[PDB]
Amino acid sequence: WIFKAEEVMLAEEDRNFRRKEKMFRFFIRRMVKAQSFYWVV
Amino acid sequence: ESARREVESQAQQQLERAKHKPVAFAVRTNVSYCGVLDEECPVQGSGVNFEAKDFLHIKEKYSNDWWIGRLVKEGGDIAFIPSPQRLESIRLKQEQKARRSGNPSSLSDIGNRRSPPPSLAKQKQKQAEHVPPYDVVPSMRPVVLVGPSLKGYEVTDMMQKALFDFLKHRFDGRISITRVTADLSLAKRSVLNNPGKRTIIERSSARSSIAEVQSEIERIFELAKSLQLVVLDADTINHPAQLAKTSLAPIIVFVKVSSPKVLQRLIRSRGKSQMKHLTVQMMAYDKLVQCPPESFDVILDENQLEDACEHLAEYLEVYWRATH
Amino acid sequence: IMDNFEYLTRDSSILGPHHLDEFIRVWAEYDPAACGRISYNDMFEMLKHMSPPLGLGKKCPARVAYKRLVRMNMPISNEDMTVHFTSTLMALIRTALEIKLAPAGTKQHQCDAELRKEISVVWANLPQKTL
Amino acid sequence: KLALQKAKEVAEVSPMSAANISIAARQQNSAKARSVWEQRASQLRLQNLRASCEA
Repeated sequence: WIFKAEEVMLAEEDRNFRRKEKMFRFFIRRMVKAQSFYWVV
Repeated sequence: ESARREVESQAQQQLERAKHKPVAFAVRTNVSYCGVLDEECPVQGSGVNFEAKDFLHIKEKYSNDWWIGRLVKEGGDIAFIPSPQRLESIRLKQEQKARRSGNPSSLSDIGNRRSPPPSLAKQKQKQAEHVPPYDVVPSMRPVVLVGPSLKGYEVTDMMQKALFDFLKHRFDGRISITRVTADLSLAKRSVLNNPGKRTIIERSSARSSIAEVQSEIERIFELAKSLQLVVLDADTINHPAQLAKTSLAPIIVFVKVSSPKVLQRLIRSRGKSQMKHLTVQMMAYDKLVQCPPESFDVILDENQLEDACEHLAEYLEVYWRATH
Repeated sequence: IMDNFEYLTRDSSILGPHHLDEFIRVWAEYDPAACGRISYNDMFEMLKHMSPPLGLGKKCPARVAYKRLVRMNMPISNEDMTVHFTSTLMALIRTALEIKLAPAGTKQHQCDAELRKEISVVWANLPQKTL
Repeated sequence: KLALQKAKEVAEVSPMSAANISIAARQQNSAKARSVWEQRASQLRLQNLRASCEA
């Protein structure tokens, strides 16, 4: 719940440095929790 | 009699023609009464069978004794609602069937103290409070989130933000969400005729921000008049008891956490900044949990964000289908 | 193993399956044959002849035993010299665990009917023992 | 319990979720295996709690 809320907050803040790497980190943190990554590994 | 049948037919045709007119406003009752059993209804057998604290939508006008309206129930038809003065009359009829209403008791004392009913035996007295049977509540009940901690701290802000985003996305094009920066807990109706009518009085309330609160009250009223769903993001709500005696009567939504350990673990997961306020966060959490379930309107106790999302979505879908 | 699991998990404090053999061994010293019914005096000593753990641990639990023989309907309605092995060991095995007729003491017929419907087909040999 | 609240929250419309749990409650109560180890464990728990209560 908290992470979904945080990514929504970040998206609405950026849509209108730290921001770029934070967006990349969130995208990475979501590409490792999908069934595709599970089956590939 | 031909006149009564003629007025019956006229009222029925008027209802049939006005079934498809824009809704004017809405009210809420606080008394137990049925609109079908009365003989003064212009249409017999098609009254409203309501109870205490029910919501009515009024579209057109009938007279000083009755109005036309529908219920917020799903599939509710058009009936007639007794007027404020008519409800006062029927309430006086409620307290007249008894043996006595005034000061002279009937405890085996008849024929000596007639004691004609004075002003104390009528509705003229008892004006110290004078709670009105009818109140003009907003047409659409505002949706407000409370819990699981103080608004303005990370856990609560995100826990509410996620639900706000879900509501905006699922109901896109049919819902309006605005943040209410101003205070809201002082939504009073019977303080005075006009506390602080002008800002140049330089009085205690003229220089205050109460007028902002009232202005936000009419803003919420007119936005609920629009018939579209409204969700409030005011950061001054931490218990429904602070907004239960007002006129808005918003839909209280509770996003509770199963146990205190989970909440404080969650708080620890944020950092030291929330560790500083963890004490007050726990205090408000336990105080809000001690609030009983009947105080709230809906509950969100599921630990999964999705399940709570579809729960709230189903409740609001039921509300939308009920008021159309 | 599972077929004897209830025996392998005894924790003997309310042991009932194994003490019936001991009771039979003790009772066989008095009764010469079936004889239908036996006298009254033997059972008072019999309550002590058997293993004390079931019926009276010490002198104090004997009071509970004194409560079992009295305070409720007893076969005394028939001949004075009547067996109580149909009413003593039944009473002990009925009150030792799942005891509900003690707090009320009035709804005996319902419990008797439940017991009978649980033993509905025994060829009606117990009716005499239930009394 | 959720299905009880999903019907307790709605009084303005005849709730169909009340029957939803009734028809969906007996689908998961069919797999009551409860092997003899589990039954003996339950009986032992009852005996131990009763002994603690009597003290």
